[PDB]
Amino acid sequence: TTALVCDNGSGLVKAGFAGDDAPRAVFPSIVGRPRHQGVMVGMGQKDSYVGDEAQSKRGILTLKYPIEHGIITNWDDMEKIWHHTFYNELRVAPEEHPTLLTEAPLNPKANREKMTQIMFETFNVPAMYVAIQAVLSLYASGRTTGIVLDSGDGVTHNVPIYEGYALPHAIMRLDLAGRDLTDYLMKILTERGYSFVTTAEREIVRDIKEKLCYVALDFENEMATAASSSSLEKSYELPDGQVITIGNERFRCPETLFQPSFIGMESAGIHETTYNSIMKCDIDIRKDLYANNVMSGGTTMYPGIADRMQKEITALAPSTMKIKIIAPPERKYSVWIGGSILASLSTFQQMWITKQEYDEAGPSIVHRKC
Amino acid sequence: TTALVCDNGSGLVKAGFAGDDAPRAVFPSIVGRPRHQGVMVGMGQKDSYVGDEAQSKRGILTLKYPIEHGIITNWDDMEKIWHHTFYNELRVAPEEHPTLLTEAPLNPKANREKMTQIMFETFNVPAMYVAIQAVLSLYASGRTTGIVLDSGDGVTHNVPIYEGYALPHAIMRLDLAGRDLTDYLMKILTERGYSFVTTAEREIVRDIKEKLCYVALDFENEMATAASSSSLEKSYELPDGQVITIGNERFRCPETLFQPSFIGMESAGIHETTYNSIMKCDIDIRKDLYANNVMSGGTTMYPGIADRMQKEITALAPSTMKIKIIAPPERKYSVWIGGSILASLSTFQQMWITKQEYDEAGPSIVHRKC
Amino acid sequence: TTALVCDNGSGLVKAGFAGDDAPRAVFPSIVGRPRHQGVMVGMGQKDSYVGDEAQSKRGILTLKYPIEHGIITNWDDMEKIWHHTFYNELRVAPEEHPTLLTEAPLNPKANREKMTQIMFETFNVPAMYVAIQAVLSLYASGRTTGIVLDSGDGVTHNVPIYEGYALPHAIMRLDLAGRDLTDYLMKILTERGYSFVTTAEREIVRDIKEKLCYVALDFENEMATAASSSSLEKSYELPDGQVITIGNERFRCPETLFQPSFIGMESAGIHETTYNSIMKCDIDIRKDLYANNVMSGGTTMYPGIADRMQKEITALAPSTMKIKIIAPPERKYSVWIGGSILASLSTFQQMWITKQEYDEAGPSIVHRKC
Amino acid sequence: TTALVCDNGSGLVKAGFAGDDAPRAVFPSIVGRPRHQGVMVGMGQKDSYVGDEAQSKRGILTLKYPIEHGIITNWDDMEKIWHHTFYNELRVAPEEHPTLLTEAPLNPKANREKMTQIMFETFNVPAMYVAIQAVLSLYASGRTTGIVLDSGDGVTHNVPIYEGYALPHAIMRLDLAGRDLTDYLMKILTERGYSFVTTAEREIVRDIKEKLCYVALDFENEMATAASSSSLEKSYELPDGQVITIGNERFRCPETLFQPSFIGMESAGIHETTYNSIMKCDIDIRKDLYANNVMSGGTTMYPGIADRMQKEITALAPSTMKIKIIAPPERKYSVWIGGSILASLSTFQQMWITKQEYDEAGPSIVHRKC
Amino acid sequence: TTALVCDNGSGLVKAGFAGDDAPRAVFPSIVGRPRHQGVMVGMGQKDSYVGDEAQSKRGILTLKYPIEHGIITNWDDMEKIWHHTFYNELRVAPEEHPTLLTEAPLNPKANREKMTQIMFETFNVPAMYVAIQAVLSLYASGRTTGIVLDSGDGVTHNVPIYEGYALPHAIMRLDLAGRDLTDYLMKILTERGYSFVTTAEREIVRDIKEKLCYVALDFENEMATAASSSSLEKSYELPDGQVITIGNERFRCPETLFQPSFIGMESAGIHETTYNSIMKCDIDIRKDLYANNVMSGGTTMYPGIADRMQKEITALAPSTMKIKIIAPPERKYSVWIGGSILASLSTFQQMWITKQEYDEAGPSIVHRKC
Amino acid sequence: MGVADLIKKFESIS
Amino acid sequence: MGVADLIKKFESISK
Amino acid sequence: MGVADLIKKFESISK
Ligand SMILES: Nc1ncnc2c1ncn2[C@@H]1O[C@H](COP(=O)(O)OP(=O)(O)O)[C@@H](O)[C@H]1O
Ligand SMILES: Nc1ncnc2c1ncn2[C@@H]1O[C@H](COP(=O)(O)OP(=O)(O)O)[C@@H](O)[C@H]1O
Ligand SMILES: Nc1ncnc2c1ncn2[C@@H]1O[C@H](COP(=O)(O)OP(=O)(O)O)[C@@H](O)[C@H]1O
Ligand SMILES: Nc1ncnc2c1ncn2[C@@H]1O[C@H](COP(=O)(O)OP(=O)(O)O)[C@@H](O)[C@H]1O
Ligand SMILES: Nc1ncnc2c1ncn2[C@@H]1O[C@H](COP(=O)(O)OP(=O)(O)O)[C@@H](O)[C@H]1O
Ligand SMILES: [Mg+2]
Ligand SMILES: [Mg+2]
Ligand SMILES: [Mg+2]
Ligand SMILES: [Mg+2]
Ligand SMILES: [Mg+2]
Repeated sequence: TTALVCDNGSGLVKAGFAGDDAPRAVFPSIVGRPRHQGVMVGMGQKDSYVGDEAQSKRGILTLKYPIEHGIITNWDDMEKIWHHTFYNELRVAPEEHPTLLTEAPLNPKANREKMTQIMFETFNVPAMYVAIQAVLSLYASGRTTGIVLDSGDGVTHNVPIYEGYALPHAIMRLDLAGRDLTDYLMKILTERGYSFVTTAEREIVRDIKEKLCYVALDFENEMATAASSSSLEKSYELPDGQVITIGNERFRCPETLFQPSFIGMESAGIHETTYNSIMKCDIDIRKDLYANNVMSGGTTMYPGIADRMQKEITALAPSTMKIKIIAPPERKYSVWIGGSILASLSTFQQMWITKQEYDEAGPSIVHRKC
Repeated sequence: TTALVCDNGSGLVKAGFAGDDAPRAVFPSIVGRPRHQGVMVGMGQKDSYVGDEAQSKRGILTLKYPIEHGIITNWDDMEKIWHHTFYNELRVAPEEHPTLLTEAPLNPKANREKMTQIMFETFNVPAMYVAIQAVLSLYASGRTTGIVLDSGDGVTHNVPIYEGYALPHAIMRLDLAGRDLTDYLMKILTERGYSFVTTAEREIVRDIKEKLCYVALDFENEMATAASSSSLEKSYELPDGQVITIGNERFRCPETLFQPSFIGMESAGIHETTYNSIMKCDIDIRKDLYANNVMSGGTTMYPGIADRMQKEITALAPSTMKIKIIAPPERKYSVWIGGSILASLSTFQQMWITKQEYDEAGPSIVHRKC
Repeated sequence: TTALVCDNGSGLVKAGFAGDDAPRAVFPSIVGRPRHQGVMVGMGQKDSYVGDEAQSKRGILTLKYPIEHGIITNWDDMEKIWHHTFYNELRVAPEEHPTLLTEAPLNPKANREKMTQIMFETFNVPAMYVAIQAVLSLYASGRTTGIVLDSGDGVTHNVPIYEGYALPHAIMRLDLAGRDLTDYLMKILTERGYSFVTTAEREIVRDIKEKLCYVALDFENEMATAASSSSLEKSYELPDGQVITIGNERFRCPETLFQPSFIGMESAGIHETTYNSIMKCDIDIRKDLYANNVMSGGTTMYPGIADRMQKEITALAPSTMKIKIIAPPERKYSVWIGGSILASLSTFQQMWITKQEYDEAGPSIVHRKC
Repeated sequence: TTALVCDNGSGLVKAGFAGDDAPRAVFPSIVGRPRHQGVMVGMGQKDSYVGDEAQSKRGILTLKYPIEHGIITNWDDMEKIWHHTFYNELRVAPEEHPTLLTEAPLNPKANREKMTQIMFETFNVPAMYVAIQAVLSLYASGRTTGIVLDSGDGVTHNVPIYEGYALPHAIMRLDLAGRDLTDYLMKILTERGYSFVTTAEREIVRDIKEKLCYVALDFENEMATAASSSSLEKSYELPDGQVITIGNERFRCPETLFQPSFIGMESAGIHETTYNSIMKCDIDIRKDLYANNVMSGGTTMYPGIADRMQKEITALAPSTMKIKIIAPPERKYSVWIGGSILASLSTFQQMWITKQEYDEAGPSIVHRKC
Repeated sequence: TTALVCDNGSGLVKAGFAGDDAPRAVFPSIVGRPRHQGVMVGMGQKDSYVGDEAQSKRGILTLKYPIEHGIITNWDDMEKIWHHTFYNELRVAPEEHPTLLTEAPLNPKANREKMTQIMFETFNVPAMYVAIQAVLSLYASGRTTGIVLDSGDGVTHNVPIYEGYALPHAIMRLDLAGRDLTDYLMKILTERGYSFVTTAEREIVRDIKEKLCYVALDFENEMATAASSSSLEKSYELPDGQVITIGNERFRCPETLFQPSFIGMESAGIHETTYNSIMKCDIDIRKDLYANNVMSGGTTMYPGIADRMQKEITALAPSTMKIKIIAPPERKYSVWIGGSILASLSTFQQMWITKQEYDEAGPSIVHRKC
Repeated sequence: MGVADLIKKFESIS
Repeated sequence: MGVADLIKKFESISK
Repeated sequence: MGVADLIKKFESISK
């Protein structure tokens, strides 16, 4: 029997077998509910469609994400996802294999315990473990020294790790990741004369964001350029057949990451926290810590962002110090790539939490195993 | 076979083979204790590092010196240092060579005992000896007449020696040595705005004092010079990147050695004890004893210190008598240069404490043979 | 005319006339800057609010403290605060009253100068003065022998005083205070499932730590109690209307004072310094010094702190010696209480720095009147 | 108008009215000098205290003994002491009283002269007289045939006296009194682990060596006795709280008197001079003088010396003469008890130096009244 | 094979070949043994230096003469002396030469006997002979009628001799020579402020006296002169660097020989013995003997006595008989000059004591032959 | 517990 | 790359 | 400077 790992981010929950170098299944973690009056005995009318299957049929149902900002709001719906995960995408037996889960740092303690209790009293898996997403991401790059920066489906956390030891007093969370950009991108497009309200539009906007948005290497120039006559415009065609052109408001979307004031949040952009994080650490560390900025997650897949970070950090760091940004193009699963490693590794095999300990300690055991 | 000399100073331990002219290994005698809770299961983090290696990674450690003011407080880690200076630094078993140790004058009796006992029974060394950290230094300059002043990072002690005979009723002492300067230079730095609190930082200051300070040939005169703007500003570079500019407080740290009125202590500085020690000797000695002030120890490497001393003695000693401060250039290792001779010396080979004579007397025997 | 005393600390600037026993004004030293776009031309949304009235309208501005850890960071905003004091809370001509200021020990001298300078060449006060933000506190309790511990929101510094004479070589100082505790009580709050990120929210947390926290007379014992079922839960109500229940983490916030490891800082708790400061003094001092620990500062208002501090000392002070914490009920204003008594004195009014003296020797004068 | 006797002993002064059989006030002759900066305006601090009051504030002061080895080397200070004796210790204007002073034999002439010249001019006393600090000791015990042996914090000397006739060619002297015993003890006290450097502590060792030392009835046996553990280990409680255990070194320090080889001094100990001094007298006296030794002074209050002499001399003198060591249990004031009885004597009111006589002769007149 | 003449004067032993007219080697007959511990392994410190070598390293040893008042107290050291002058300072085996020794008159027979025995049974010389320290001095001055007076460090004895005929019933003696003058001077010297105790200093005085003292010509007139300051105050410089000013006490240290009442001796000054010892002779001689007073020895080299004798004597003897003092300016060796003469006189060549004779009579034979 | 005007000049310096 | 490769990169440095 | 004659074999001072 092998180990399982499902890095269930708030968006496309990835999952696969340990030791593999690529996740098995990937699918939007959504739960669909039919709303309109359905009168036809012929259709195989179910009551709740999940996964991309539900995604394949938007306009008839509704969409409800079960995960909002790194926490699990509603449980029973989420429960379907894991259940649909094992028996359709994998067809494997949960109790037949130990599993590994992921989560963002500084999460509400109430989330952890329920995530374990359910993982045992409804699947009876041998041993389950919960890792801190950032830590695994480092395992992917094979390093042992860097400051992770993960962001996707809405969470954003920098986690410095010097060598083996992680510095818990310097990890910053942020509710300013991909989800809100999408929501913002829905607002700004209203200016041009388009309308998107129902959840079925959100999927469209999401896909539009994924391919026509890029991070400006400098902002005002792009504004000044695209405002005057230029070719920034790009034509996109909706799945109905209509066509739209987002001339200027294609780099104003990701720019929010570097100017939260676009939504009003008082916090500062990632190009300001990542620095404002490092300075929380000691002095003998910042040398190489300045030189390992492994990114990860979906939101770090924008074209221009691989450099705007490098230019920014330079602006607010001691000039004579060197900066190197690590950006593996296969980052879209880094959070899960490491997951295999942190479970296939030999010495780790003892870190688990077998059912036995859970029986004699209840859900409260995980507080000393993270 | 041959013999081993390991001057067990309070700062940088020094060890080497008897008979050579330079010690093999030198490294800050510190013991590391990782404190930040570490989460990286793959990496083989050692329990407690010790040595220059533990000096390299100052980030995640708690540098706890095991030698305070020439005495030993924490035995275990101290033992670990010996266990590290023998195997990893020299790759020579201890029981294959008789060994020599060093130790300051006027130290608690219990220190000598619990040094030999550990030296013999735990390492099964053939024979061991412990001499004064002053008499050794005299053999460096070869002279058999002078007054040492060896004071390296923890103690300060003049020991007059006229003609191969000591004068135990004149040995002074002082807890105003190198280490305490680092503490003072740290406080006086707050004046400018910088601030170092964690011992990892306290280590850095030593990497400034020892390469940016100089003894004012005339304090009150020079201090008024740099009051108005001049070229006394230097600019050191931290291992982070932000530079500091110690304008005046670079010749106000070492001045302490000649004015303990800064740290509040009462006994006057060495520019007075040295004269105030000599006078305790007889009259007919002071003629040539005034002429050989062999210095030693790390704290005698300051540029100016070899001159303000001479300019002070004649300022309160009888004028018609001549003073000659013999300051060798590589005094930083003088203590070890001595032992490296006294052990290889022929006649002395009779004075060792053999395991034979110890095993019937116990560690209580060191008191007579030293 | 009378003399003015304003002990502008890090949180609530206190100011009042001499001779009185309660300051006239007390208000959080914050500088409001509106951020959101405001669209109403009639209403006068001014340029920058300041003071409690600025504190009243949180959700619209950027609460940016001008003072961080004793030192002054930004001047103009600070300059507004003084200017808001003299004309709105007191409405008194600054140039027609001698004034006295306070400031913690061991601060960058550049701060002092640019303080007294602005005090003259922008207000033309007859004569100003600074003083040790701890000595005044001793004047309050009337004693002339003791060790202060004033630790209000910016610093934590012990300044032993035996008989009218200070001991500048044994005056510790710790950069850890409520302003930093608030952040910790903000992080640990996320454990439950709440969230506060914007500064406006941050000010709320400070309002919770005040009226809900208490110091465990024993940590491990008490923490084990509230771990199981117990009534340590409380219920505060945010100005929105909802309610939170900080069950266990109501005594984990102030505990940081006695275990800075909770936020990583290498230095030890105040129960260590207060002891590890005394020992730096002479031997004939420690007897009565062990008996007068005058406290001060807001961060010493926690209920169960007046006993944890006593018990801890007795745990490492010699048994046959007696300790006695002196904690007056109106410690929250102890500093300003003292400073009033200072200028009230007759023997003291000679110590001021007359305007012509400054005009004679510039601002560098104050470096000889501390 | 009664006479006044104030022995100016080299340690603690002793003063009191003539005739009465007990000194009025005793207090260690020291001079206070504040060394730490003073910041407390309203404090009633003086510039220099003197007397047992200045003994109580050992912490902040600095004790400069004005007398050294029976000579005066700090006049201005000494001047205060007499002044502090007459006014603020007895409240008697000296004009209304003729005074009597004491001083050790073989004292530097330049001292005795200046003593009078001050005692007359700056005090306007009717008559002054200086005696020998040993002859007075005889007239205390009434017996007019003995060999005094003064000691105690300064000089140590014997003055044979057969029948009111001195023997100036047999007076000895020695700089080996309690001052160095208080000093030598603080040297070997380091051997155990303790340490004392600041002169504030040097007045504590005296408080140990007063009530914890005893002179061995036989040296070598006692060493091997207390070498193996026994009931010699005592304890003492510092005025701070930490206690020490001087096991062996409580009968080694007080035994320097009988073996000055411990502090290098060459002249043999008092157990030899007192015999060697006698042999310098005529033959027809010894056969009687041996029977009358009269110890006196602060040094001879040990449970030892008061006896071991009677054992030691017998090993030198011929075994037929009779040895008797008179040793009254109030000798600690004997030097002043006698000086009292001499001024109240009737046949003595002529030998005084009338203020008249000093006029037409100057201070040089003292050299004919000794 | 020439003869050997080594006068064992109680101070500087003078030794040299017979027949010549100058002593080969002179050196203070001292024996020193180290008193301080020795920490120098390689440095080959001998056990007991002897001779001016032992005089050179004056500050570590303890000079200890073997001769007092013309007698021998310790022998082993004395054995070293002769052993040193034969082998080291002259490099001449003894048995190759007859030998001649000197000795003051009236010395305990036990001293003289042992001298021969050691001179025979340890050196195996051909013939030894002891003379009288006066008749040798006479032969030096060539006269055969005079009254010698030798005094150096010990004896002081007149020996009237008319014509080769001694007068055993007039040989006076006095233990009042340079030794006590050197000793007394270091007693009076205290009165000025200086002090010298250890036998190391006791050589310094012997130097200062040697070249800074002179016998007065009219005592009181000198006293009243040097009292009111004049050019009497000289200044010598110790071998350390300071300087002392013996103003008046430079003509008292020599003024003892004419007034033993300064050290309370029974006898009278030599200005009276030389008159008395003449009167004890017959009456048909004095009328001549008054004209031949050969002087000799060390203590006859003051710029005084050489002419004060010619004054004092005439104040006793009848006027018409005329005084004549002989004082050749090389007398400081005359005792040995004569000793050289008596060795060469062919007449004397049989008065020896042959090694043969000593065998059949033992040491007792030396009495009849001398 | 304390007062507004604890003894002024308290140490009574002259 | 390839996780099957990086295991040894940590397995080896694990000791 | 670590030499034999009298620095490593302190000068032959037996006599
Ligand atoms: N081509 C793309 N360009 C930019 N952003 C993208 C692209 N594809 C996906 N994203 C964003 O990345 C997110 C997917 O991240 P994901 O890997 O699910 O995060 P996690 O690892 O936390 O599950 C989506 O929310 C989407 O907004
Ligand atoms: N290059 C340098 N310049 C000035 N000071 C130095 C230098 N190197 C070392 N020191 C001082 O000398 C000390 C080293 O002392 P050390 O010689 O190791 O004493 P010991 O020989 O007794 O161990 C350090 O604490 C440092 O303060
Ligand atoms: N009731 C309370 N309980 C606990 N802490 C309090 C309370 N009231 C105020 N404080 C603390 O006091 C601090 C204010 O200190 P302050 O008096 O301004 O010191 P300073 O004047 O030296 O800046 C705030 O940070 C707050 O945390
Ligand atoms: N109770 C005691 N026990 C032992 N020694 C004492 C005691 N009291 C005083 N002394 C010694 O006696 C000394 C005081 O002698 P002191 O009377 O001053 O001699 P003098 O009168 O000649 O100056 C002190 O230095 C101390 O060492
Ligand atoms: N420069 C000098 N002037 C006068 N006396 C001296 C001088 N130098 C030495 N002496 C005295 O001479 C003495 C030596 O006399 P010495 O020849 O030894 O007599 P003797 O040989 O008969 O024993 C010494 O004690 C010393 O005091
Ligand atoms: Mg995501
Ligand atoms: Mg050392
Ligand atoms: Mg405050
Ligand atoms: Mg005395
Ligand atoms: Mg002679």
